Amino acid sequence: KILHRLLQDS
Amino acid sequence: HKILHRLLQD
Amino acid sequence: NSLALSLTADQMVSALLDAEPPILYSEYDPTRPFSEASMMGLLTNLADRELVHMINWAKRVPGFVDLTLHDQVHLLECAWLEILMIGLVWRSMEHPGKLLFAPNLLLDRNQGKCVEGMVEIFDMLLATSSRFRMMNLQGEEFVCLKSIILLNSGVYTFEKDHIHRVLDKITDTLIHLMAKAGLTLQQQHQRLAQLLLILSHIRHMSNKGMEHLYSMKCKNVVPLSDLLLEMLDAHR
Amino acid sequence: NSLALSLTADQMVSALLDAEPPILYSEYDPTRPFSEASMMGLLTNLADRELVHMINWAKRVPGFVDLTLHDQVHLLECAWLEILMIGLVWRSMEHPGKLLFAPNLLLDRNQGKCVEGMVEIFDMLLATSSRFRMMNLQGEEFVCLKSIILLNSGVYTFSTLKSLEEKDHIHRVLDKITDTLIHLMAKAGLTLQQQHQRLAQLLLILSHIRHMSNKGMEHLYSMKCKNVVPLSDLLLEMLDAHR
Repeated sequence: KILHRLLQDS
Repeated sequence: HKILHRLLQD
Repeated sequence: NSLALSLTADQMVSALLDAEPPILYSEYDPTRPFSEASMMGLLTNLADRELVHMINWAKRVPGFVDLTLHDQVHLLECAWLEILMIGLVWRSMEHPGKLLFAPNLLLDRNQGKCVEGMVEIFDMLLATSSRFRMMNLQGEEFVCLKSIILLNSGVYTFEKDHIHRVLDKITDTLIHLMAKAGLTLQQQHQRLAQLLLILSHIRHMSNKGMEHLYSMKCKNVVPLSDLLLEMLDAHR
Repeated sequence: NSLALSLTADQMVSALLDAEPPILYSEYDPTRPFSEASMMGLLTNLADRELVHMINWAKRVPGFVDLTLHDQVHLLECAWLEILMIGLVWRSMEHPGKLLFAPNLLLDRNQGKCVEGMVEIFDMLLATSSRFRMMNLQGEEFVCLKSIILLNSGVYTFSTLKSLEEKDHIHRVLDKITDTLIHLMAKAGLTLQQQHQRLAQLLLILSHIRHMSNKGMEHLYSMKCKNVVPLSDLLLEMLDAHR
């Protein structure tokens, strides 16, 4: 999921 | 004519 | 003007409790293995009869008769499934994991699979019932929440100043109930918030239920009553 | 141990106000009137760029980081359109009869007829904005409501004994925001009766915002099948979570 990736993104 | 009209007036 | 705003909080609670509709029974053939068409027939037949009692319950809600006929129609058309659902959820509190559609019609989530795409709404209803059970929702609070749905759900799709005044009156009634039950000030508005936030999910379940009921229309699994079709049609 | 449960009322408002996302511009060019496919292009493109800031806004909402990644995904998937809509309605308070999608995109309901079916949702958003105007909604109250939407819209859609303490942690943060809202209204000089009433009025509006999001989600899925306007990959994933 793009959302999961953006939420964990750093 | 709506049934809801009739039941609300009875 | 309206005689509802002149009532006291206990008089509001008593008027709402007395306006309660009865718990209706389902059609009594216990061929417990259900088909898709048979259970949909049972549920829509139950909803049709409950709708008739709901309309006469709405008349007895303080401040509802003061509205015009057009506004009474709009509020019930927008809220009827929400009102059916919160009643179902309230009936199912003492039956964890099951939904008490009627005293002789108590279904579990495994029985929700008999209909295409119904198990999703079943889990949401069960979760709402579990949430009321954990909050120890009282009947006096339940009747306040049900009337709130009636007056609130369609109010912003429009006179309107009077509905908001009755809504504040029910808010005063809810706080009055929590103050009697011994809750502190902080516990009062915290519980008031928790109750009202559940109404957002009840609206969600209704919107999903309205979609599912519309699928039954253009699949023609079972004929729907003209009244149920007119209530369903008002959501386009 | 959560720092969200340790925040004071003023520290809660301070954290939420500091976390506010920016107001983005659309690509609107008033030199040529747009079609249904291009007007929806501006709307969906704007929403897609807002989702990126909303995700980074959600992390800064107190208590949200304490949740599991799958729970954060679930809350955002369920609430994202509600959060866009209340933001739109908030920006539009000072523009009666119009919806301020972007500072360069201010639309009345007549121009909203360019998209088929978008008319009913347009009046509902306008009525919500007019309701916020009639109530004189405060920015401190607004950031509280938006955080409630994030935490509340998906809390009743979640098994184990460990799922309760996280579910209870969300209701604890929600209770904190309730305390914060009452704190604001008590400062404004409202009686206890007026505080409870205003609190109820604000929360009942969230019922209509959910309704608008449901209908908006179904309309967004309509044009997705119609292959009218290009929808971004993130927006499609957000749309598939509800279908």
